Amino acid sequence: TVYVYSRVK
Repeated sequence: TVYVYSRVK
């Protein structure tokens, strides 16, 4: 996903 991959940051 998008938001799921942005949470890492």
